[PDB]
Amino acid sequence: ITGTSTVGVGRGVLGDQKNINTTYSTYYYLQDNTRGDGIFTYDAKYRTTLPGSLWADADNQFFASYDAPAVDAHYYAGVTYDYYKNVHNRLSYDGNNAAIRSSVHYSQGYNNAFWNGSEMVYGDGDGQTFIPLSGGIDVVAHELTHAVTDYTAGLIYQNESGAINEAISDIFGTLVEFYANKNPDWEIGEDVYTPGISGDSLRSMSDPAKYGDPDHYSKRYTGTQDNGGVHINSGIINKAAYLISQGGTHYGVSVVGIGRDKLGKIFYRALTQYLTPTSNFSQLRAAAVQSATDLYGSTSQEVASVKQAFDAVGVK
Amino acid sequence: ITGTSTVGVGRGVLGDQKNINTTYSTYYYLQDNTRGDGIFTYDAKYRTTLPGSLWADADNQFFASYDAPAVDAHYYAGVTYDYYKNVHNRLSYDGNNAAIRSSVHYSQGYNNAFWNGSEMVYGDGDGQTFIPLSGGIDVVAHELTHAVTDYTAGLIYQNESGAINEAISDIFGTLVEFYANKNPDWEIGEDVYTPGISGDSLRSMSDPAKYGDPDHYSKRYTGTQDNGGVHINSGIINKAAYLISQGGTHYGVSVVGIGRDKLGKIFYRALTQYLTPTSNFSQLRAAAVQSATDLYGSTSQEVASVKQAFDAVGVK
Ligand SMILES: [Ca+2]
Ligand SMILES: [Ca+2]
Ligand SMILES: [Ca+2]
Ligand SMILES: [Ca+2]
Ligand SMILES: [Ca+2]
Ligand SMILES: [Ca+2]
Ligand SMILES: [Ca+2]
Ligand SMILES: [Ca+2]
Ligand SMILES: [Zn+2]
Ligand SMILES: [Zn+2]
Repeated sequence: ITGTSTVGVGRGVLGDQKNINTTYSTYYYLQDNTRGDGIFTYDAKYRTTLPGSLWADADNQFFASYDAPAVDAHYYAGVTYDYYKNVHNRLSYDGNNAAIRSSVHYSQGYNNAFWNGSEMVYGDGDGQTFIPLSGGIDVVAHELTHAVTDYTAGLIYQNESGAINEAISDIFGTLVEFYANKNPDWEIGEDVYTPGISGDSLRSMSDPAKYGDPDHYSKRYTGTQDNGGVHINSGIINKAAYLISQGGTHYGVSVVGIGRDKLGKIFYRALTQYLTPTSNFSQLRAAAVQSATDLYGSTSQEVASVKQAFDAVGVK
Repeated sequence: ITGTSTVGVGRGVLGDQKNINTTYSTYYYLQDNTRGDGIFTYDAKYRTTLPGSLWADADNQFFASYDAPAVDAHYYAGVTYDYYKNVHNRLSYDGNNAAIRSSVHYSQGYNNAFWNGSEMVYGDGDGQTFIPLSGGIDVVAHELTHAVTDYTAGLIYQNESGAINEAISDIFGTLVEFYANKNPDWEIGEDVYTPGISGDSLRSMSDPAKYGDPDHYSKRYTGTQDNGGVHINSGIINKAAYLISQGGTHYGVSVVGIGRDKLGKIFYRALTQYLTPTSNFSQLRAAAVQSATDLYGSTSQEVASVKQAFDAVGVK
């Protein structure tokens, strides 16, 4: 819409109050004109037709419980855009300030959220397994990172390349959660998963086996479910990335951590310069080593820690 | 695009030559201005970003092997629009002549095709399990019927309502295949599935158990895979619809067939007037009986055959 840029206030899914960028033109819309070509949030009104209607509000205050998922989708797309711009100098997901669109209230009792190739879609959850999925900043950033991957490496969504695609989304989702300093951790989806159980999450990067996912290449899933294990086999790369960052000893192999910032620079470089649509785990290892070499020198500690981490999860 | 409407010629996936509606404006585009607000076909160029580029061609002749999937997506969306308009008086999927958009060459070796809530997406297959999926008119019509369902009943995509949603798509996909008189049958996907094996298909409506899907409510799948069995449990409704149309005796129960035309009028009415997002199989049976009653009278043979068919598959 064409209108005047302004700032409204609301409450997110977890009850926290935040300011959000809106646009006024008769109604106040969730349209943020301060980032790129804009961030737009739509109401899918419990249907599956997309994108739905651009979210319109009469008084620029979003404290209704129906508003909550929209406030967080809109705000956490802004935080994720800021992370990529400020940290990696990337303007939106295509590198050219493409508009970011999200729809909330998709379907009824839908326990998922996804990037569909053109926009973000968030279910409200069934209220038992999940609450509205845009309340999790790592979920929002995980999904928006699939848009980045689609425009750069183009990793296909199955077998080892799909597992890399999922891991890259977990890694950057977690780095955005640390960037916003929102009670950060190495788990995925813990703010919106099972409201009735404390302490769990959908997946763990620090210990993937907690939830039964593999933490070593010898335990990888080889069947056909889950598009050849894209959500399952991503545990192997998540654990490598946690070790590169944090260090540790894993199956016998000791890794010195180099921190989150360098982890993010190495993987971002590997993703935008060396990975291709059919890259497998062994070519991820080569790409990460080459990236760390480009950035820090072939005899750095950074290169040595990337090698040790992939050796620790059995990826040669 | 704005340009002059014209007609081009090409070859589809199976090698058949057909005329297609195009638009000229420097290049010839796959843009059909003769149906509703238009039918538009895009090239996703082996990526997953959608919709891709509107398909442009220099000389209005589409005989290259890269063109084939586009010719058939474009042409078979036109046939499906014509079926719904001519048979059911429905203008496009929203009933208001919404533009129909499709992208072909999505990803690499992708063995599927789907309606994503805003447009059709077709993989090229891996060449072993499938060939480009827009070569199957029942696949194209199956997916475009999810758009109709989304705008009318709004059946959620899981458990029994998702199974109904899938069956409704198989039924109408099959009726469009009979309307175009394209070697018609009651199987789904046989023109594009496994190029190396003759005679098989993805699913069968006349005998779902051929491929292991249930043909009776007592054999339904009750686990969590496939969103609670939406592609598996649709066999129960597919068999009922085949019996209503064709007649037969099934587990003890005899059904007099009333034909395809009445099958289509009954289910179309049930879908647009009585089903809701959470309808289950028993409420489908009530909706189909009420529809047949509205159309033919409570003491017709048509009402009696709908009851016998649902009784034959164990749905009360
Ligand atoms: Ca308000
Ligand atoms: Ca956290
Ligand atoms: Ca987290
Ligand atoms: Ca929990
Ligand atoms: Ca040509
Ligand atoms: Ca056929
Ligand atoms: Ca068929
Ligand atoms: Ca075959
Ligand atoms: Zn993902
Ligand atoms: Zn379907």
